[PDB]
Amino acid sequence: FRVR
Amino acid sequence: SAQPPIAAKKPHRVTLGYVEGEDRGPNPMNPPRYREDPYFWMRDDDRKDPAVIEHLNKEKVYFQARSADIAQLRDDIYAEHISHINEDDMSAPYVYGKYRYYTREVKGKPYKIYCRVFTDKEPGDVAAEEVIIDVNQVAEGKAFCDVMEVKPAPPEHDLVAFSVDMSGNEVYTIEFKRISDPSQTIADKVSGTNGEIVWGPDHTSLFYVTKDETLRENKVWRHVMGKLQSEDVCLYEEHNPLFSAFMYKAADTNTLCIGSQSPETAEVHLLDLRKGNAHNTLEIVRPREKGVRYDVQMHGTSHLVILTNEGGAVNHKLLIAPRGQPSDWSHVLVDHSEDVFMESIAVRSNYLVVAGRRAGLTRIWTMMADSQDGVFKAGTGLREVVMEEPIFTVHLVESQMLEYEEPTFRMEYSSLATPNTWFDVSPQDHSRTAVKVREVGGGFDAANYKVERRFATAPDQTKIPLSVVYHKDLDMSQPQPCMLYGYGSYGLSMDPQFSIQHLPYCDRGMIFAIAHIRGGSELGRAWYEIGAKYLTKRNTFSDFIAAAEFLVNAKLTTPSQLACEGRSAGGLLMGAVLNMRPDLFKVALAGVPFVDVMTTMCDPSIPLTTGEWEEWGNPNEYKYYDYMLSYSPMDNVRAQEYPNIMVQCGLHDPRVAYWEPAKWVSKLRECKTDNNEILLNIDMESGHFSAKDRYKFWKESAIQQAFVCKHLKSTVRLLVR
Ligand SMILES: [Cl-]
Ligand SMILES: [Cl-]
Ligand SMILES: [Cl-]
Ligand SMILES: [Cl-]
Ligand code: NA
Ligand code: NA
Repeated sequence: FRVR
Repeated sequence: SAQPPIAAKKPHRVTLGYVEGEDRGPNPMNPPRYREDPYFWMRDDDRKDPAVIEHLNKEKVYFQARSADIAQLRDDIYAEHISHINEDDMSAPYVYGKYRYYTREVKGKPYKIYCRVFTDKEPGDVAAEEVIIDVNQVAEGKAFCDVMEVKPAPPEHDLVAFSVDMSGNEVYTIEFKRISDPSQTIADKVSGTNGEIVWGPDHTSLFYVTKDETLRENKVWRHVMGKLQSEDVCLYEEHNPLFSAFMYKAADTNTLCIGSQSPETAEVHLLDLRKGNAHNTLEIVRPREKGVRYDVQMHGTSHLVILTNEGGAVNHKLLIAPRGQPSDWSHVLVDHSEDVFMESIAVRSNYLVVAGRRAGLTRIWTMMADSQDGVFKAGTGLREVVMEEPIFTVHLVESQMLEYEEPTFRMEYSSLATPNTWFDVSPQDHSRTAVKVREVGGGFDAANYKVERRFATAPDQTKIPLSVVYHKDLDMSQPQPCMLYGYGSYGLSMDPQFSIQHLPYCDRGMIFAIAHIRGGSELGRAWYEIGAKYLTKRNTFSDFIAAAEFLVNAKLTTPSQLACEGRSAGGLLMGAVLNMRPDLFKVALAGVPFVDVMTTMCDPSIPLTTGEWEEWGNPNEYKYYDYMLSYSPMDNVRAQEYPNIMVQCGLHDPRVAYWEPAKWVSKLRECKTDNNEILLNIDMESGHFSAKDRYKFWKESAIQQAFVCKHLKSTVRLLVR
């Protein structure tokens, strides 16, 4: 917020 | 006239399962399975291979040629975005130390200006204002410039650290400046960081986080000012690739929380900041237990307020542990509930505030500490901040809540057609004062739009909420053009919140709808953890299809008039629904889209892969292989008719590698049986989020709206028809  | 480029093929076998010398997880298929990937060569980790760059450039030429006929419509929509932002603007100021801090934007400048005034002066008063960091000066001569954090050093706030990424790969350098001496060059540079900055107890040292060669945050360090970075001391290393390292300062500034998190599991350690600049000894809160997540917010130094899913608390519970025995989890402050999902918590000196969801919508709850002893008590209970409207989004703005004893918290509120408002709120009586209201010009009026909640029915009969907005003058007696948005991963809920991005659609007589598909947490945490991940993930796609079918069956729109969009994990949604039900859509946008699911997820050398073995599953394993293959967009491209598609991506994107949409567009064009157009816009100058320069960002946005409005034949604004 490690997202796609 | 323009013809798309024909992509070359090179034989390449991809291995899924056991590979000697690689960590493919604890139980990889042996013997492994193999898959042919003739576009594998599109990947270059160095982003410099001449044949790869040439192919991307040919995609860019084709995109510019096919877009030439919508240049004017793009210019019109870009002017609309410009009229919907403020050339001169100021964020909602907040108090920190002797100052009120805020950012400004100034007419004609693409980046922010970080500013402050003394607390006895007006924010934005030119005679009182001090400029801390002008990002426009930082970005001089650079094509791309992301300044992520700007942190003044306590106690004086004279020395300032700031983190900058000039490529978009989210690896940042920490640099320094002294506000009281703007021409003193401070030699210290800290390279290879994740861009977060946390000062130590004084201006002599700070903490930062570095990344491994797969860009996983894995180490926390202390830098002492005036030393070389090679003399920095590593306080914490997380060797397990499922987990990333993190760090943040407790709100009273006395403790640093450092730990590790993976989608299933967390582990937190405390570092006391009261014992000088050489104290590096960590205190474990609770050793990691697979499947147990928790978050720690310190109440002073004595008590840990812990938000956790432990012992079946799917929607989370709140407990308070003593500093001296921080794994003693026996004292429950707020037990778990089937209706209230507690998502995050801010603890301050005499109150706490919880952000979460209830009945499909974001909510805030508050709790005062006991006025006799300052301690949180279970008999007090959470008090919900009651909100009047049936559809809205509210956020707790912890980044504007710096002072531990401040007697208000900062809440921001909006809805699909109601511009954001930032309030100071009392946790004692929920009284509030507006600090900033977003001004939206160009004729915008909230009362021009109707906002509704509707419900689709998925195959398993679950009701899927949609948030819908459209212009009040739109003729609803017949089907109309419509844009349907989804995301649906990681438990990130999509909310009915304000954005200028749908205004060019609603002002041209389109419906804009959000499908609140499983994979978000809109209806509580189970909407994600059970609704759509691992071997239920397919629910994201079939819920989105049920939402589209609902809009058609309700005569709100028709397939010839329907667009869909999504970005990143929402681009996985777009790729899957494009294979599954392309007959429902005239045109689609897939931004920075995660589409190469098997080849990316088998391979731990690609950023994010290992951590996402706990999101989708690990296709090196028998348990996940067939299921992930069943929806992987790259691997279900087939000989059928697809809609018009536009794909935006960034050469330096460290979250979705540029080669996934390049390979996917190539395969779509090779297999598809229609004569629709597929356009690939590859930005060679940014990462995952397009330009930080606001004018470039709005111009990039406008090309996407222009392409949808063209293919929907809804190009003319309602006001000027
Ligand atoms: Cl070239
Ligand atoms: Cl900026
Ligand atoms: Cl700090
Ligand atoms: Cl307490
Ligand atoms: Na403007
Ligand atoms: Na960088």
